[PDB]
Amino acid sequence: SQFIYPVQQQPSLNHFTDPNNTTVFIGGLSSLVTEDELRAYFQPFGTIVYVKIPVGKCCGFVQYVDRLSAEAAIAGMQGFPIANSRVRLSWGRSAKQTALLQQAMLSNSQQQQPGLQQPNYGYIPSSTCEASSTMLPGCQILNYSNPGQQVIMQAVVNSTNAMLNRLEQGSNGFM
Amino acid sequence: LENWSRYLKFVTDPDKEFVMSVFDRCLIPCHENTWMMYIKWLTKKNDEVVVDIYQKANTFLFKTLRYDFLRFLKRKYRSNNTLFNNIFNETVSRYLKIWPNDILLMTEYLCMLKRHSFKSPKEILEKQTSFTKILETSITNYINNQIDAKVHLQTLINDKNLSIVVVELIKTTWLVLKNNMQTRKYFNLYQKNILIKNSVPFWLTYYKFEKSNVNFTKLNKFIRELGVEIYLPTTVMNDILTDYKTFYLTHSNIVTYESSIIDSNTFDPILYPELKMSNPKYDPVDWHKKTEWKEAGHIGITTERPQISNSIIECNSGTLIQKPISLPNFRNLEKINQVKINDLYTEEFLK
Amino acid sequence: RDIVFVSPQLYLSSQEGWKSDSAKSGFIPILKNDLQRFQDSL
Amino acid sequence: DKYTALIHDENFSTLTLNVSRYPKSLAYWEKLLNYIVKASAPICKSTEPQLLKLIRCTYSSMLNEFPYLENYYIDFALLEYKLGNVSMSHKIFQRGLQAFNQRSLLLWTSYLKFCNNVISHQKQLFKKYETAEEYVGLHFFSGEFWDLYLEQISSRCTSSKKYWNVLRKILEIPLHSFSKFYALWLQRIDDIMDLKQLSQLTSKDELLKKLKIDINYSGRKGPYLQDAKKKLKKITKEMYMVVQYQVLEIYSIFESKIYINYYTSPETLVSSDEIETWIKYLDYTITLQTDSLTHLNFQRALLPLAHYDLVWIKYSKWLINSKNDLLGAKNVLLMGLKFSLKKTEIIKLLYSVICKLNEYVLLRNLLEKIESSYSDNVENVDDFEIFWDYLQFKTFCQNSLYSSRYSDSQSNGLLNKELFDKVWKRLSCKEKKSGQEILLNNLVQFYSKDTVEFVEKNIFQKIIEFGWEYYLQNGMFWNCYCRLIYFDTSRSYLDKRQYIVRKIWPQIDKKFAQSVLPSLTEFCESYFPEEMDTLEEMFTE
Amino acid sequence: KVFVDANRFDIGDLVKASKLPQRANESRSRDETCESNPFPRLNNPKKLEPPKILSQWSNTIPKTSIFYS
Amino acid sequence: FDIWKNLDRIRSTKKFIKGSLLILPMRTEDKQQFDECMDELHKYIILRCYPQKEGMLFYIVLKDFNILDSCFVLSVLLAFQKRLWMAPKNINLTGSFYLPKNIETGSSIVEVGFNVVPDFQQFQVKACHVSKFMNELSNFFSQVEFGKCEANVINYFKREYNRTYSQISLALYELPLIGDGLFDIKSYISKTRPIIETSKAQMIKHISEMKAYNEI
Repeated sequence: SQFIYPVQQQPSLNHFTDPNNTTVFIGGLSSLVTEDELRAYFQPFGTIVYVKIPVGKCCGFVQYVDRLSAEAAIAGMQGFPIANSRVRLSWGRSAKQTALLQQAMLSNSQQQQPGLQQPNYGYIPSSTCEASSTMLPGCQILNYSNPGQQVIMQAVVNSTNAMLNRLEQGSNGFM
Repeated sequence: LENWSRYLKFVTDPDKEFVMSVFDRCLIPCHENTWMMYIKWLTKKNDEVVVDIYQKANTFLFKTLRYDFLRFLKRKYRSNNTLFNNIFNETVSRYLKIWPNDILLMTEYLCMLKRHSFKSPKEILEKQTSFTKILETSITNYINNQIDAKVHLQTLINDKNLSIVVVELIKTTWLVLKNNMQTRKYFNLYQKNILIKNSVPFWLTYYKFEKSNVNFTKLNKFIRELGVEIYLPTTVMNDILTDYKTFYLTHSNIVTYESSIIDSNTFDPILYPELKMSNPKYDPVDWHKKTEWKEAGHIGITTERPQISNSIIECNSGTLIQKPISLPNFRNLEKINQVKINDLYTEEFLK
Repeated sequence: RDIVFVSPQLYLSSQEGWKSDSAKSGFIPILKNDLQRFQDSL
Repeated sequence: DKYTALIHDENFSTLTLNVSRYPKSLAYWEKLLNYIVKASAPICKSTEPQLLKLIRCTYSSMLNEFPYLENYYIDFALLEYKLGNVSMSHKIFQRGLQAFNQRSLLLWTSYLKFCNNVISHQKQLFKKYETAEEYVGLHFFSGEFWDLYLEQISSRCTSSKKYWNVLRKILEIPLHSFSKFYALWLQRIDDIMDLKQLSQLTSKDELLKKLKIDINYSGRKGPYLQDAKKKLKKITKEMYMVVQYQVLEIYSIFESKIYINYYTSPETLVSSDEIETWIKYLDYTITLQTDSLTHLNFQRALLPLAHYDLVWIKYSKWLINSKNDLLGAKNVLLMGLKFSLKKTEIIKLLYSVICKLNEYVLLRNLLEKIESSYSDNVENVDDFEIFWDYLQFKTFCQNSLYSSRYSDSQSNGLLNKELFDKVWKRLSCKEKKSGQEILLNNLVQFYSKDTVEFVEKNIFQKIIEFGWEYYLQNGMFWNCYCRLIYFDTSRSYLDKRQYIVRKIWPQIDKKFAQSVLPSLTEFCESYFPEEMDTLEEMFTE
Repeated sequence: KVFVDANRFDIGDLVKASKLPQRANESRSRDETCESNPFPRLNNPKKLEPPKILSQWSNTIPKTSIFYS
Repeated sequence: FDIWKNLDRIRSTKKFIKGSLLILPMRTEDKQQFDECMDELHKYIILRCYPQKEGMLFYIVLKDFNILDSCFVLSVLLAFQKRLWMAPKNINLTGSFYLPKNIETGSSIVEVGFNVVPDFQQFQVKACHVSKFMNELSNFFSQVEFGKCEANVINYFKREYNRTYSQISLALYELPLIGDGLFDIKSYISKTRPIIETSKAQMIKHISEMKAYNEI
């Protein structure tokens, strides 16, 4: 007939396509910065899986748990000079895949990470957690938590307690 | 490792020095948790040999065990001075290379320093003024790069470290004497340099200090240039803003709010920390060439979205019946399936 | 007509006029019985 | 008699009690519905007027209880229509549209398909479509609305000129079923043959200057018209390219991951990947700046998202930031206080927005409404953030009213003797109520002279003489106590030292090494070392 | 009740009466409530259908979509 | 600093409207002082004040005015509303005013996108000072033109406004009972409970797959 459903092609799987990569990459990172203060930069935009820093260069990985957290991060921190001059943000491919990439550079020759499954109904994105059920829509009953990391349920009391202790110790180090 | 765990648990069941020798043999096959548990068993036995074992472990190692060794060694501290020189050399070995820049443990050093070095009221006066001398000469020293035979003054430096030293300098100047001026001279001296401006605890003691000087106008000049000139962590930024909102409401009224409302264009000090909780790159105040429109929504890629100039979508039907319609002008038209990326990751990191 | 119109938000907020026979805006219908429900909330 | 027969049936009474106990349980109210109408007759004017008033008031309580129900707007308006009373049915759909702030397409298409059959007066009837068109025309799945409008404007007008306007208006808009309208308009280009109605296609002058066709032409006009038609098909190619790229983008990024559009029943939950799509789609439309589309998409996402307080806060922070009305954000923010089950964040943001608005009498009235809402006793609520934000802005408005009680100290901050009893009753709980410490950090930050003496004497000395166990034995109380003292403008360093040892002594002296030693030690280590020596010498004994 | 075509009350009695005589040999109605389908994304619905396109201009689409399924 | 002087100033600067109308809601918690001043205004100088009953909702409607007579009044009232708070030439006016949307019109006062109120296109005023606000107001009311709607429309507005804010009072009174009594919790948990259990299982299986994909 006149009307056909569209047929479009598949792009290469690199680290921009196929939205599931939630490993934000920072470049132009200074030597001052390392493994704790990047996590202190990129925590409020969402729950962090990890932050990892090859010492031998000016790079850095964080991994959020959602794409929205990553996208808000990339919108938030491009050209945001941390501790010294500018940073430059794009999606890392991150970990062991990168080792496979360097090996494939050696052999002169890609895996989507698992984003999620289906629904959950239990999780609400960019929900930060700090360190009696009544499940409700507003209660946002599930939340990741990483200091092993687990899936815990619940308040913002705890985040306020944590920020008051963090500011009391914010004068001195312990950071 | 499971066999060594069974031997260690069997040793936990039960002379003692032989079991510790076997634990050291298993540690030679190994690792950090074994040394920590060995130190725990040595503390159960009950000191100097445990200090020797801890120094051997720090030679053997990795942050947690040695940092806990410093913290635990400062718990047995009031016994003598030999342990002070011991921790001192352990520390300097850790500042030097093994943990190079590392905010956490320098203030642990200076708290260890002031205890031994300084311990009547006019004597406590001249005592603590000399303690301000010993830090401010050090800061002028690093600005002049002329480090003397003073192993404190050698440690103080290490690139993210000057931060804590000027923090505790301004801290002991203001808190002790009610100096209140030479503090402000130090704030103005230290606002200008670069290594000290993007530091967390400097601006955080600036924050607590300006709270003590309850004047809000300096606080609002502080908040307004926070995200765009002061360049801080955003956990720390969010925390300063929410605490500023709380502090504002617990210490203000209407008439200084409305006065502190800047006229027509800018922020307002209740709404502005609340709008700007996140989004540090924010400014209160040409279309469709900016980077946010090219990268819109699909945020992966700078693409060139074809759009129609003289598109009438916002207009009604009636105002569209008024004049007969002019033809569509086409913008970019040709960068269909044309897809451009910074590729910043592959280029910088992999190459 | 032996039915009275009743809101629980106004009752549990203890605002006056939580029952009215004359269908103001958003009151739920309840019969003249009224007391089993009055007991149900507490 | 069937009215009273409905009354005396016990099924209606039991189910009525079930429902009136529970408003926002939809599934109870659905059985209430189904019982009333299905237990009633085939509904005509012959039915008893008491029963008809019952169905009208039943749906009126329904519709004003769950205002985002499209289908029950249609069900009340059509069931009310079948009786007659057309004017009331107009009032009903207009009440529905006013509840959807005149958006969301389903009420529009059904009101309008209804309105074809009712309203007769052409200028006005097309004016009603026009008011509909500027609100919900740009909507992405709005194809049925336009198809309705195009078939209609084909039916009533005689000149095709009004129809060509709308065809040229369609194809600019990124519809989902754009392609039906391009097929209609390509067919329409193919039919035109007299070559003088390219004037009524588009403006004569811009047809000359941009596209090079004369309408006045003294030639054979066969190949000239065929070249004209084939030349116009290139312009419609490029328009179809632009809008096809836009719609294939909208589809492949966003609508392929949106499954639920329709607001079921605030019990029901929405998937995380679904939210993940919605917030990006909200973000996406912000960049387009076509304001009708983004009003529509915020209101449109607000259907199945209705009350999660993600989308409402997203709206308000959108309007304050980009569009800068700054009062519309207050308005929508009220309208989502009107339902969003976690009201905490929206009440705090609502406070802040209205403090920017300088409607302070609104603020004070809202805060006394939160008094009367908890019916007194705001300290006894379990979640602490409502009492928190409540307490802050209540202090702000309060000490902006009554102040200058403390001389040379002023601030009047959080220290009304009434407000003192409020914060004391929050504080005198002893671990039954959570977040007790957090008040003290804002008390301890007060400062200088009269009032560290007051707040020390008033709060802290009363704490020391009584000593609630859980409230004495945390480290943070001792911490904050020495903190409030150690930061004053009214004294030297040495009385601070004498009084910090005087404060560390009297109430600990006892076990507490798991508890006040770690926090108090980090205070002591923080601000000196010398009494940390003597501190450890005390706790060691 | 509303889109299932003769439960609408307005056109509703038509489609029962407009039903033809069924002399030769060989509905989701009002009973449906909220608690019939509690959670629609448990039991998988089909996705939103991909929009239709003129085959005359089917060759001029964006080749190679971003973000493969 | 003077209201009448600025009123004369744009009596000189700018050289009625057929069916003119302005509705303006006020909120002054001190009812008596507001009476003491609004009665003073009416004794100084069409502007009907309609009550509804702290929280004194006093409507000020303007009908058939010559422009200046609006330019006088609104200013005073907005300058009245801040005057309670600051110190009973300095700090400006902010607030609102409403017009009936039956208008063709052809920076410091703006058409509010999203009114709550049916059919009254809320016009908010920004934080411009007295003289500038007066000039912008007079310029804008030189720009507007109404069609008649009369219908005792404030009776309609006083219905609708109180309806909206009584409904906001309803949600505020829902604040204690969120969930626990306003909808059935046990019949709710009975369907939401295994689903959230499955979701917690989905997420922990997911985090384990992330640990596998992340490590090695």
